[PDB]
Formats: sequence, C-alpha cells, structure tokens
Amino acid sequence: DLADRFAELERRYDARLGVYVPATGTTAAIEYRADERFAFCSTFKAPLVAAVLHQNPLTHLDKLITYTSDDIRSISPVAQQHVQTGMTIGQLCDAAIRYSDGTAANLLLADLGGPGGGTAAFTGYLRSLGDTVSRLDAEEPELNRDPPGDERDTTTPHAIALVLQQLVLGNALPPDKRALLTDWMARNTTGAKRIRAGFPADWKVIDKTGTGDYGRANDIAVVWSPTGVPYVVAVMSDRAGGGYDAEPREALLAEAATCVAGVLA
Ligand SMILES: O=C(O)C[C@@H]1CC[C@H](NC(=O)Cc2cccs2)B(O)O1
Repeated sequence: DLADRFAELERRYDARLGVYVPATGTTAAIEYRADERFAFCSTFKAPLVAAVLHQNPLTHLDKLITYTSDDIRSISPVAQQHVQTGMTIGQLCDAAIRYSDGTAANLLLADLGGPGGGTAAFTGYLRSLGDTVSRLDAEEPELNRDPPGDERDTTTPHAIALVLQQLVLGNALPPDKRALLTDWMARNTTGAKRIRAGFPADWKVIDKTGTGDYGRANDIAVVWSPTGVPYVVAVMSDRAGGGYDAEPREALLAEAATCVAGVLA
C-alpha cells in the first residue's frame, strides 16, 4: 500500500511525513497525514506572492521598496545584496519564491499591510481561499521558532495543496497573475534535491521549498506529465524527535516524490 511505503520512509528516516496530491478527473487523491499540522516554513512565501498579486494591479510590481541592513533579520540571498538600491515589488516576489528570500517575504507582508506586519492579512488571504486551518503568526525568522505542538505558523498538506491547486491550476487569480506565480515557481533555484529529484526528467516541476528547525523540510509543487497532465504535490516533513536541531532531510522528500510519481505515471 502507498500508505505503508510512506510509513516505511518515516521509520527509515525517523521522520514524520505528510503528503497530499489532490484528486483529478483521472486520478485518486494521495493522502498521508494530510490533516495533521506541519510548519509552513518558507513554503508560505509562494501564497504570499499570490496575496500581493491578488490585491494589486500588475503596475504595483514596479514599485521601489527601500530598506536597510537592519531589515536583514533572516536568510535573504538577494535582498542583502541590494540594500543600497532597494528592490521593486516584482524583484521581491522573484527573490521570495526563487531564493526563499526572507527579507523579501517580510517586505511583502508589510506590503499587504495591517496589524502583525502583514501576517494577519496573509492568513486572511488563505481564509478567502477556503482555508480555515492555516495560520501565520510571525515574520521571518521568528515564525521558525514554534516548537512541535504549537499551532502557530502551521498548515496541513491538505490545506496547502488545495491552496496551490487553486492558485496555479484554478481560478483563485486572474490568468495573467497566475502566469507570474507559475513562471517564478518554474525558475526556482532551491528545489533540485526535493520533489524534482523524484520525478522523471520528462515531467515538468515548479515548486517552492521550505526548511526550518526540528528537521523541517517541505516542498510544494505543481508537476506536468509528459502528456501535459498537471498535478499538485505537497510534501511536508519534520524530524522533531531529534530536537530543535534535528537535521532536515531533502532525500526524504525526494523518495516521497518518487513513490508519488510511481502512482501518477
Ligand atoms: O527554501 C528552503 O528550503 C530553505 C529556506 C531558507 C530560509 C528559511 N529558513 C530560515 O529562515 C531559517 C532556517 C532554519 C533551518 C534552515 S533555514 B526557509 O524556511 O527555508
């Protein structure tokens, strides 16, 4: 049973694995711990970009955001090199998705506005998509500090998969905006050893990764079959039994994805 093989992975990596592939017209759902909470980690940066796209005309992408060295409080591979010049909103969306840029994320949260530096607004966005489970309670990097059993800054594989489904493959965004989210995810630089590593070369993979404490490693993806048939793959993992500094394990996600591709191909 596919469920039994996921349990094999949990046992072998001493991990908790959560999987959701939504059903389609020609496939069953794949569900494993799909309604258990897992930390978002950097995965929220993809729907965050969708929020900003949703809320604004595309001309907003050209708005210049200036910030300081003092705004670099989290892993920010792009923003930390542009403190002198600032970055447009479009550049931040790019950085947030393609390089998990945590300062870009923080700036895009402030862009949504309102109490919580934008965290309330973000969660509200997910609520507008039908998601009553997910919650973002802090910015980077504090949103990573939540220990197991604290529901702050968590989602479920089921919730995040269905959010991604609506954003990339559904009608949550107008198709021009959707195209952007998709293109950015298609050119991600962080995802080569996760879901991408588990799918044959003839399948297309776009994704957004996340890594945190307690061995947290997530990847959410949209994949296209050699036929052009698209599916959403959400894979979430932690290794919390090893403590706050348990090693995150990309290969766990890669194996999970391989098992998923075996079912879908
Ligand atoms: O996209 C990825 O997979 C990596 C990305 C890096 C920035 C974010 N991590 C943090 O800010 C702190 C961290 C804890 C443990 C590792 S990095 B995010 O959650 O993950």
